[PDB]
Amino acid sequence: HKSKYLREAALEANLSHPETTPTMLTCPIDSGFLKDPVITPEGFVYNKSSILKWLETKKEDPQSRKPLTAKDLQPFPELLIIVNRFVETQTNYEKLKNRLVQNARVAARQKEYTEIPDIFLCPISKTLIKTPVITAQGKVYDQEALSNFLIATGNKDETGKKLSIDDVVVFDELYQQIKVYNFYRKRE
Amino acid sequence: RTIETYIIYLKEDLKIADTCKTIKDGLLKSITDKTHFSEELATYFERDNPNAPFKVNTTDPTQVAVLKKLLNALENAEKSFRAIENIAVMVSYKAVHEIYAALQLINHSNSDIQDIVGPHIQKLLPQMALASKALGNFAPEHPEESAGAVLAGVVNMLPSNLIFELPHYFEELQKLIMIKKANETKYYFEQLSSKSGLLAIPSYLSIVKRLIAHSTDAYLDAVAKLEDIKHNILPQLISELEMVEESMGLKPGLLTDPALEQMNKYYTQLAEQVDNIALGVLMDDVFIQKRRSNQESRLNEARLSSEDKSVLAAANRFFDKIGSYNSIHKAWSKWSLANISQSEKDALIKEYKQFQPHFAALYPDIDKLVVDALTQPTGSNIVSRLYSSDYKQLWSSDHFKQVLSCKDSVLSSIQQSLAQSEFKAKLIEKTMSHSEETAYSMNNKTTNLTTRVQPFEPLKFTLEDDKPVEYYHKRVIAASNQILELERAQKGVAEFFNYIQKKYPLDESDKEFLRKAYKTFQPQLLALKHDDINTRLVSSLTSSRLTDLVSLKSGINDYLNEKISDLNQDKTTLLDKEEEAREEQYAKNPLVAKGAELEKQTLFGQMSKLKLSKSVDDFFNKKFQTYLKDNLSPEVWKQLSSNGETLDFDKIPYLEFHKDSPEVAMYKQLINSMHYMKNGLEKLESLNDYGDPNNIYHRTRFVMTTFNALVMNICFSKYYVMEAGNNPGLKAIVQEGLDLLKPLEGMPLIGDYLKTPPKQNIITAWKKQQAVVESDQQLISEQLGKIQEAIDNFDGDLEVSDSAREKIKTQIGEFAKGISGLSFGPGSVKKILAALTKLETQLSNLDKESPEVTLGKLKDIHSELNAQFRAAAEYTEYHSGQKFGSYSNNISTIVSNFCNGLVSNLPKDTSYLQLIAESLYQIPVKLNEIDANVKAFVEGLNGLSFGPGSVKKILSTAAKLQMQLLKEIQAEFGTILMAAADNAEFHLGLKPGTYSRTVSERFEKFYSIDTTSTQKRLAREMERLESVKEDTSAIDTKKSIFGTEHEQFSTLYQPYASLRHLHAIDRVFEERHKINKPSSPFDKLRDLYLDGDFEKEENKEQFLQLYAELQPHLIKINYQYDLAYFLRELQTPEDFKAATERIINDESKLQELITGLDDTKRLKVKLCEERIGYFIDLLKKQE
Amino acid sequence: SKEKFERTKPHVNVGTIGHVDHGKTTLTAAITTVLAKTYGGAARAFDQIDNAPEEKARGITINTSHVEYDTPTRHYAHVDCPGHADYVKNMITGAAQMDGAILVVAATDGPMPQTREHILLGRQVGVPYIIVFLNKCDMVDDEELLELVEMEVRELLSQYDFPGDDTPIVRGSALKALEGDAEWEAKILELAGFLDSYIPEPERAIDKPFLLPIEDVFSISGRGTVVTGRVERGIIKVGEEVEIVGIKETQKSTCTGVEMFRKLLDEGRAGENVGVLLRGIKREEIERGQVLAKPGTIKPHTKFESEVYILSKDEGGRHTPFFKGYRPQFYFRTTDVTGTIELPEGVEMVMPGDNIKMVVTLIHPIAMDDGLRFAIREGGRTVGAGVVAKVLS
RNA sequence: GCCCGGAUAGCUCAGUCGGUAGAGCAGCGUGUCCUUGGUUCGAUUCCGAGUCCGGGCACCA
Ligand SMILES: Nc1nc2c(ncn2[C@@H]2O[C@H](COP(=O)(O)OP(=O)(O)OP(=O)(O)O)[C@@H](O)[C@H]2O)c(=O)[nH]1
Ligand SMILES: [Mg+2]
Repeated sequence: HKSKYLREAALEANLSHPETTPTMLTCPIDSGFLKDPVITPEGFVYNKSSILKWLETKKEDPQSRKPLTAKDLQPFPELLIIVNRFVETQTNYEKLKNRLVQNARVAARQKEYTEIPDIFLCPISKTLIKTPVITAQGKVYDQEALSNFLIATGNKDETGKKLSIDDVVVFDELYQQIKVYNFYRKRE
Repeated sequence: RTIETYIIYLKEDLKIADTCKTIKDGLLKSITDKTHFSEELATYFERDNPNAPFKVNTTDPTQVAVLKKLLNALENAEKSFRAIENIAVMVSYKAVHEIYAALQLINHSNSDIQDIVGPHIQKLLPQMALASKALGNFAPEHPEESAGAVLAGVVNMLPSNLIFELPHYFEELQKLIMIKKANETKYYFEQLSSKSGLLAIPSYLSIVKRLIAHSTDAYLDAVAKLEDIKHNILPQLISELEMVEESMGLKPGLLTDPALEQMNKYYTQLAEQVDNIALGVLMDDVFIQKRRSNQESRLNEARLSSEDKSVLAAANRFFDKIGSYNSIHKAWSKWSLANISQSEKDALIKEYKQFQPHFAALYPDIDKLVVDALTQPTGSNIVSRLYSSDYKQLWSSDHFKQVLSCKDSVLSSIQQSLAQSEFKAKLIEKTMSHSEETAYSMNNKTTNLTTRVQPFEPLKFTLEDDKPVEYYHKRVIAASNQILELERAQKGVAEFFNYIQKKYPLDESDKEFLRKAYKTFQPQLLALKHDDINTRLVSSLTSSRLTDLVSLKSGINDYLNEKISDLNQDKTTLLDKEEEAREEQYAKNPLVAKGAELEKQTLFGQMSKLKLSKSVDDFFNKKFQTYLKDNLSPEVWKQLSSNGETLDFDKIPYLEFHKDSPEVAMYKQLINSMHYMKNGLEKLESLNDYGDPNNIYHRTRFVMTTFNALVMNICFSKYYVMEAGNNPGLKAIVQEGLDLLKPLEGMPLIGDYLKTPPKQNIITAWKKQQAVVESDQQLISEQLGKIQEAIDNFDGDLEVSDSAREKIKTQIGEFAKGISGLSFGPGSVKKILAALTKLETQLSNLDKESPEVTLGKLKDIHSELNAQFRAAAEYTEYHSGQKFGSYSNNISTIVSNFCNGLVSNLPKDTSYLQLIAESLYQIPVKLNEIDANVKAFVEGLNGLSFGPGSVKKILSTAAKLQMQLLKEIQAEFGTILMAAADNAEFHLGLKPGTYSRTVSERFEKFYSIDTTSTQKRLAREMERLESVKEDTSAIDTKKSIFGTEHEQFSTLYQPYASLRHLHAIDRVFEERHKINKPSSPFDKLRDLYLDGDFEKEENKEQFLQLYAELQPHLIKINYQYDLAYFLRELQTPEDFKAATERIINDESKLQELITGLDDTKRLKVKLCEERIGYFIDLLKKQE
Repeated sequence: SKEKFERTKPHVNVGTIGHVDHGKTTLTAAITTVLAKTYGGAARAFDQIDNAPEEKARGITINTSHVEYDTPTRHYAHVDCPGHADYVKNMITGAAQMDGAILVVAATDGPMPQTREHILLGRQVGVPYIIVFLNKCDMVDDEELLELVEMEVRELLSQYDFPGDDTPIVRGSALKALEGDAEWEAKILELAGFLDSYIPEPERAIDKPFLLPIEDVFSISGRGTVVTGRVERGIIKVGEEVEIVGIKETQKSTCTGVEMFRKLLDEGRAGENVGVLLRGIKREEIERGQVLAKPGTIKPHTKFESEVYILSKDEGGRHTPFFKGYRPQFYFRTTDVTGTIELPEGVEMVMPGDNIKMVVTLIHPIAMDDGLRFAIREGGRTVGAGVVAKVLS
């Protein structure tokens, strides 16, 4: 079950947006990233620094509730090897996020634009973005302009990738940047 | 002649120039103290030369500007008054009203400036009022224009809690550390919660109650209460104290360092006690963070208010648009702002809505003019608006000219407000620096780390579509505070890496600086994925490689730069949205006049809104006169009330006071004082009520004279009220009236306002007054000046600071004042001048001898000079006809104080009652707190006489009590108290029994057969009636004023007086002494007037002697027959003739006085008969 | 000029006073046009009154304008005065030629600062009767407001010794009357009737030595110089000798012609607004304020003792006291002179609202007599009102 | 009558952010600046009025 746990954690992280950190990847006891995880005979993710406090009150499994001791609950770094890549992917994802916002901030203060800035233009709508939504790979569309497009061509897009509404969530920072741009243009 | 009298009155009695100089010097020394005020405020008052006026720029704070204006007004007033003394009416008027203009500036200032200025400026308010009243005598006579109190002798009554209260409170709570902890808490609550008058921090009661409750007391609840005290209450109190000292302008830590030490001791002892019963540092980590966060919030508000330019731009646009109308355009508009086009009105309204507060504060009437002109519909007629006469006067004027004349003042006010905000920001910056220094010093001069601090999360941006102004303001301030945090973090990392580079180009020695630098930016280093680096640094810095952390320096720097850039962008965006919301909110609200609302708040509007006149009238009509009817005997009440239940209100301002008994005259004076007090309060309230919506209120300097006159009348009447209140039977109601006027002590421009008598020879007094008019003394003044210059010229090894120079100069001035009133005998002046010369030689040679020889020589000089001055003072007392031992003691005290100063600055029945209470308390305690009970007993029974006879009885009873250490001693004490009570009651017009039963009840309450006591008191009353029957004061005074020849002398003196108004006419004048020899002072004065040869000094001395004889009686008829001012005006023989005629024309009033004495005896005998009737009735009923 | 001005009816000097822009000029035009509709008349237009380029540009009256009309039993010379606060002096000069005043008070405004100021100043220069005209009554339909204005004006008149409870008040509209609305022409006719009845014909002094205060001087081309004004007393005939007395040294001249509203007069009588031709005098040798007098009957004076009431701040007077050496401006009938003030013994400062017996010495000698009222103005406001108690020198 | 501008030592003048009048000549200046008020903490200075002086308009019994 040790391999199945990481297998399904990997699929859950992959299907979900990388900015949505899974609640199981982080240790439920301390709500922190995997840095010192432990294992159970069936196989669950915890933290040693948290398991030592948990076992004092209840000498059993936090989730399966089976009677378990501290001797068996040994550090399990096999769950770390995935986490790092995930987080670096997250970091790499974030490595775009800030930039995708930073230039936007500058774009929010430019005056007398010849055309709507590209970061403010939806590629699948060719119009100003009303509410921005960000793909798992790092592209931004409009919420309605993506929903109607997906239902028109059957949850497919661009190169026929399996992308749906539930897997792509609103981009809040870009949304506030759009609000700033609209407020500044409305000043005229 | 009158101008000379005014000049002398200014120079000698009021001493206005000296008062102005003293006030200016004290104010300037206090505000440049550098130990009570900060250096930022002090540097504004540095002058190249002390003869130049302070310059008020547009770049100095509002409070610095008002202080400069006040100091300049004081200097110019002193200059004008000194110029008057160097030689008039116009110059004095101008100086007085310049002082009044400064007073009006104080009136329109805030609480901080008012409390800074009040103690110094309160010293010349009575002087200003008396100067104004003297000036008013140069105007045409206006009877009934004032009709106020007659100011008889007011010239005679010419006159750190914040930093100590909190330390005292926390010391008291340190003292509060089964049943023992059940009354101490209540005692502390009563002692402290009752304290007020300094709660400028508008929460203090909540803090004191919370600390009392929490100090009254598993361990989790106690720890939670301790942390709540350390984090929520105490930091809030410290922050409020810091705001107090920032608005005040004091030095950083003036009144927050002692308080901080006190509460640190308090919290440490609390923590120790809690630990003993079953962390506590008061500056652990988060107290510091909360203090710094409040400081940064205040700093950012100050910086935002300083960097705002919208109000100044709006004012500039408004005045530019108003100034764009030339003569033709203004003529077309008919010089009214209401006749301009509607679009122009809209633009002007948009501009004026942004700077209305400044304009209305400076010009409350032009503000109303502008608002009405811009906003009133043109269809409406002026007549339907019901304008007042002066509002119509302001309305008919050139509106453009009136509005444009306010431009410089309004712009200066706006720029000065911006400068005030910037100055407050600098003050807060120094406050944070000093707070950091104190926090560093208080712990160990060492800092500690912890690997558990929450990371630094930059605030998320959210742009609400439409929210009130305060919402965006809060977001802006949060962004600015976060900017400041990041700025400190970047400064810390810069210093950290600079020290790393300069200390080792991780097992080090000076890890404290690295710890203090890293604690500034630990959250930012933790924000990145650097938890391992942080946890490796903390342990290695608190217990112990540094060559690798230098790598992640550029990353941290660029992260800080990016985040501060983002926060700056976001602050600008939210500021723009704030501007939009402010514009929208301005558009929604209509334009409404604000002048009256600001005028209602200045200083006198606040006092007027209290409506103290209504309460005073309520007490005067409902509680005062009913008590007078209840307690006064009907015989004396018939004099005050013709109807029997209400005072004779048709004649309340009594003016005779010489046809009545002393008790009746005192009651009439008390009624007059209450009436004047009520009238003055009501006039002050009417003149400062701004509740007419159809009227304009012009801000001027010429209303302060009326306000000061009213305040002076009120305070003089209150003075007489407390003077009449020191009677045993009248303490209660007088204290009630005092409690009514309680909210008048504390106001800066009123304050106490007042103080809250030798007998020398008549010729000596006249000569002294003549010398005062015409102004060894020059010799001693030159000697003291030589001493002062010798001290100042001391440039030896013993360096003398300028502060010591000022101290010795002030001591020299005090010594000159003390010795200016002495007469020295033959050769005494030689001895004193030789001693002073030896003293100045020693002072010039202070460094030429050892300190022991110097101190011995100066002590010998002090002894010799003090002995010589005692001899001179005794000689002066003998030659001036005074009483021995009075002036000499004061002269010796002055000399001793002066010598102590120079050596320092060069490197009663109340006691009988107290002992009675002490003995009565010690009687049972020695045969079985005390001080407080004795003090309360003494205070409640203050004002008893005890006579000369009962003193021996009290002493004998105390001796018997001491010998015996049952109720006989108690009975004797009670009957002595009762006899004193009867004496006090008969002195007043009180009904028998009242105060006596009151004091008996008090005595028996403090304590924890009657037939003999009642009989003894009855005998006391019978002998009192006999003694009253034996009185002949009226006959004695009649004989003293004129003997048994007044009628005969009048009959044979009228023809001589008629003949006075030819060669042989003087012949009978020679023979008149052979038939009309005087035998009484009044007849002697008549003969002296008949002589008419006042050129000679012999009959001048004779008149002085006669007036000395007649003064004790003339003073009762009129107050002007004193021995100081009446003699001062006797300079020329014509003045002597005028005074003789004036005294002569009062014979009817002496007759009225003697008849009043007879009526006094007539009333007294009736009082005794009523009293003895009451006691015989009580004695017969009790059986 | 051309006509001869036959004397048939009693002649009354009236004028319009009141606050700025309250309708005095419109009232004068309306009176002229209504009396021309109902009687002979002249029917002057508005632009013929305020005709000066300065007045046309500013829109206000600047100098007094003189018109005439005729009721059935009287002949009126009417002085329209400026109402602006800056031209009060001009008003004063006009107010010196009034045997009666129409105090024009706008119903839409009520009495204003210049209403009170004009009442006081007309009292000081000798206006003995006032008839209030509630103007702009077409713009106010309320009746309570009209009564409020009436009582306020009545109390204002009584404040300055005018019989406020007896003063007639006419509720009209000069703009509508000038337009031609008969209902308001009836009100104008009522005002004319009040002028005829309420104001008595004054008892003129046709026997006293000749006296004429000068209000204006003209340079008639080809003829000479002309001095206009109301003859205070006496009769001035062509060919008689006169002297100019006042600011400068007294001059001598002859009268070579008298006119009255551009009509030749054989002789000017007391109380009549006439114009006199003077032989051989330049226009720069005569100013407003001087006096035409019979030779050797008037001696100008510089120092006089007077009883002066100083106005309070609420009456448009000073708000601060003045001291010795105060130099205000003193306004007598057509004269204004700077003077210095000496206070009585023991007095150093005079408060507003005070009554003083002061000695005033003028910088130029002027023709004045005992019991002559005067005003005291300084800094654009009226600061006091006094009467010459006696003439020192 | 309505504007505009000047008045500072015996003479010619500089003094403008409102902080106690100075450069020359004349023989080391109580010259508060033409005078009077106002505003202002404070006036040669800003506002008003008045006295002289000038140069622009006005009207014409
Ligand atoms: N509605 C109305 N308007 C009037 C009336 N009388 C005068 N006016 C208007 O008020 C304005 C005032 O103009 P004038 O009559 O010349 O005022 P004035 O009394 O001469 O005042 P000054 O010119 O300053 O001397 C004029 O433009 C008229 O149009 C009136 O009775 N009713
Ligand atoms: Mg007009």
